Amino acid sequence: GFESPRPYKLTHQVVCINNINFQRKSVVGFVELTIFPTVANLNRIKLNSKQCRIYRVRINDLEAAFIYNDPTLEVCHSESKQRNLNYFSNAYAAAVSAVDPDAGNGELCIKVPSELWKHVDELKVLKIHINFSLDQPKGGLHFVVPSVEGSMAERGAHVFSCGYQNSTRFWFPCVDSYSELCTWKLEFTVDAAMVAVSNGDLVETVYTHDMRKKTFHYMLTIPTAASNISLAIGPFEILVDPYMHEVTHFCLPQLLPLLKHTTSYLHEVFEFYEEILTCRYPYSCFKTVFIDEAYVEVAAYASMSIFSTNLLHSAMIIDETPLTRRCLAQSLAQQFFGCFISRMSWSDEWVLKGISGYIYGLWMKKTFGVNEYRHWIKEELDKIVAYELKTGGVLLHPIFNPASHLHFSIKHPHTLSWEYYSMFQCKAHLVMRLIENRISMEFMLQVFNKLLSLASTASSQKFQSHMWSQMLVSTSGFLKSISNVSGKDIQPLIKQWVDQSGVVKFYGSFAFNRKRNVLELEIKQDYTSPGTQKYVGPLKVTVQELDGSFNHTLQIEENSLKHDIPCHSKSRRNKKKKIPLMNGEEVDMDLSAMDADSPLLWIRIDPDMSVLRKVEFEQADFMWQYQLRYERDVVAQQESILALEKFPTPASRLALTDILEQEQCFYRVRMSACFCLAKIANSMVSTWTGPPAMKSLFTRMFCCKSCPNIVKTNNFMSFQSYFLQKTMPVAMALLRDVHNLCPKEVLTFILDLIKYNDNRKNKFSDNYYRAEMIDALANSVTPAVSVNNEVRTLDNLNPDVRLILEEITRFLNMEKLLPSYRHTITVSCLRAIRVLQKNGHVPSDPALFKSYAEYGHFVDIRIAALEAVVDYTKVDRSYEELQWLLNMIQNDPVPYVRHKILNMLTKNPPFTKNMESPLCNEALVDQLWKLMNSGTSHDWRLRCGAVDLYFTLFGLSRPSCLP
Amino acid sequence: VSTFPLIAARPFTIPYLTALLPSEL
Repeated sequence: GFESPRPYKLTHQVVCINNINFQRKSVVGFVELTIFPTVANLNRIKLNSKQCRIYRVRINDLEAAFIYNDPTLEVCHSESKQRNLNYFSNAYAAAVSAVDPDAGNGELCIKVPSELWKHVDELKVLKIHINFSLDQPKGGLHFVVPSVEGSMAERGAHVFSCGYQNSTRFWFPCVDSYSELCTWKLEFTVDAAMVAVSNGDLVETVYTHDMRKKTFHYMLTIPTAASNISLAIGPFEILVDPYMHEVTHFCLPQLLPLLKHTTSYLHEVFEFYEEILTCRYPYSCFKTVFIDEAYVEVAAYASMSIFSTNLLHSAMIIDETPLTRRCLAQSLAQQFFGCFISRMSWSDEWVLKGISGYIYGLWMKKTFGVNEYRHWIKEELDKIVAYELKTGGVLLHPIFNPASHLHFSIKHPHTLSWEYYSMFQCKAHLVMRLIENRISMEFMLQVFNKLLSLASTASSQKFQSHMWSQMLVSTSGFLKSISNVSGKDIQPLIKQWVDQSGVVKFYGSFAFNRKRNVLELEIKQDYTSPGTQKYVGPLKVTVQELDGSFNHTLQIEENSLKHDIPCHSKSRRNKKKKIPLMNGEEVDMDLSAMDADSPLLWIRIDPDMSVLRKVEFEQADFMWQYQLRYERDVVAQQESILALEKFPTPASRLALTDILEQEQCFYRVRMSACFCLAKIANSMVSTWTGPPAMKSLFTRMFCCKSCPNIVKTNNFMSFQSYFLQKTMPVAMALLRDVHNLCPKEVLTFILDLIKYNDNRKNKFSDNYYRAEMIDALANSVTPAVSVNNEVRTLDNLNPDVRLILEEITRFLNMEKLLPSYRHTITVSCLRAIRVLQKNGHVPSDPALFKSYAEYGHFVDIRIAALEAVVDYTKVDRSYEELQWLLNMIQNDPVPYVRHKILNMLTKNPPFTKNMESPLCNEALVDQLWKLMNSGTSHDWRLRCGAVDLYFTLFGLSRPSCLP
Repeated sequence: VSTFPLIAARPFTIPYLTALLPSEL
């Protein structure tokens, strides 16, 4: 049951936009809302509006009086001397709650005229006509106007609606909540050479009487919220999908072949999401818009998605196909379960984010294989356990503070830190995988189909929300639908992993009792760490003995420590028979390293990742080597690679080398075995016999049979030896000698890989392989032996580093004349120049990176150069570079770059709270408090980034370096 | 300037066009 927090119900909204002026960055328009009051004596009506100048408001064609105030413009007063962050977080939460449409509130308060009170008490319709104007919007809707001359279509100027969550208040007045569903009528009067893309279906396109402008009329009969309404106006090249004909793809001019190749996969994503769920795609059209200077890499609205143009690749670009493919896939998953089925509160957001991430993981499983699915699930689980042990924990479904261990309030999406938002979505889809583990996948897809079917029977009624609230899901409704389809309720699993905000830590060690033939496990939990919680459920453990692989369920109550499980025979060591594996197959194992008295080959605690856990198991090194070689699970091979770094014995070198030589191993395991072999090789110097690690293996796999030092000409058509070939010198360059100087045998090998590179014969580009070669050249740089702080000149230039510097100069200059993809070689060469500057080789001068961080460059070059400037101002304690970065945060045209500068200055801070630095003035405290209070008031993501930066630099209490 | 000269880093207008686009196809 859904009861509105608003005293009115909104039925229909007309959004008309005229006069989109690109020179002056200005729109004019009106908005006409059709509300039905649910309570008599409605009097004031409270709507949401930011940055719009409200000209006049007429209610039922009668002139009404409005008052506007935004408490989130300046959160605390300018003349308050408070400088602690808990004060700002409480004031910011109160300010966002005072404009919240999820309460009854709002920023624009319109007073109903007196003569309509007899029209409002007996509950009859009210039609509110506001007309407004955006004069020059800061972060409302982004105007990308290039400075080439010509007409606005000839120079490539466009507008798009940017922002996250409820940010539609930034460009027209609305009820900007996800729970106020209404039908829509959208008119946009644009230039005749431009096209206006929006939500709904385009019913017509009429000309103006001078035929210089045309009006696009859109209609949206599926009741969506105001927060799902978008807009993209530009000189877009239109491409109808040749497979599905209601899907149109819009790109920027001159990028039509890239659009043709890139969006050619999307019909398979549509077919997948419509056959695992049994509902068809709910909207009547689908539109993909590719734009410049995007807010996020992929945004999903109702019947529309806005991607950045940096996803567009051609047919000869690999290492970008899978990333763009999965961006399209998660946009479509959010089309199904973020835009059609919406949220009922700010709680129950974990339901929608979990269903979106879970069905996108099912797509990844079918498309890229179960092994890529397991690797992705393991990397997300490692991400969450790192974040939750780092700071507190992520609390899905809080109850309204519920989480007081962090520095922000979790009551609203616009007060969350961006890393918390990312980890929120990550934990939501892993908890949905856990619900699939308890209640099987076909029942899970039946739950999702029942939600979609209730929403689509709701979506066709005309009753103003008598039935339109069946399109809003809640937690209680989701659990009730689960209990309807399965008969089991998941309330212990919901109580543990949703309502409780923690992950578990397992420390395991075993001992084999030879007398009674048992395996005595010893599993203890660390439940006193700040991020942890105590697990009391069951726990699966998989033991591989000589007779095969056996699963055991252990009951781990609070007082439990020793778990005795039984062991089988050892009669497959009496005769040589094959040892049967986890799957149905069996292999020949070399049992010379195994103990004579124990049959068990390896043990895995929680193999299926059925809890949110971090396992620290103490096996013997031969058990880790057997688990690396003969396991049929990629997460166990990865964890054995990760645990073999502590055992540098030559049997582990043989194990990793046999993994590296082995095709029919998953390629991301071999790419990890490269770096593990490099670390082991660095640890057993003065024992290593022959050549450096992986060199003979590289010449055996990727070089000519007649010439060992000449590499084969590039043929990248295998896509697994391409990735292994481009990752093996990067790990080979980490080879550390006894003198701590990289062997001139590996550096010469990398330089010969660079010289003899011929790419005139493959059908794929070479930009990522050459960029990884520059990364391998940067990995070989050891710190220089400066004497008496000698000024770095050409007289003291290392003879090794002169070759590296010549190569990166040649590569960067050739990129200036012939570029590649993603400007990968510019990014790699800027990263390598920063590596050479971090050691004492090149003079520590930020002027090159400051010239590459200007506005007109590509955004990857910009963020690489700004990462170099952030690293410089951390190491050299530069005041003027920090003022340069803070000025660039305040006034840069691209807001993604501002968010990225705040993000990088949070990750690599110039000082922490423990450090005494010269940069801890009262002036810097006043600048960052002014940046939290004012200055970042227009983005909701810069303000949370400024809160994160103030927390990283000065902590939760009063800045110490202050009177 | 004689030894190791670097071409100076020049600002463009649309950097994604010179980054992402392939030149030999």
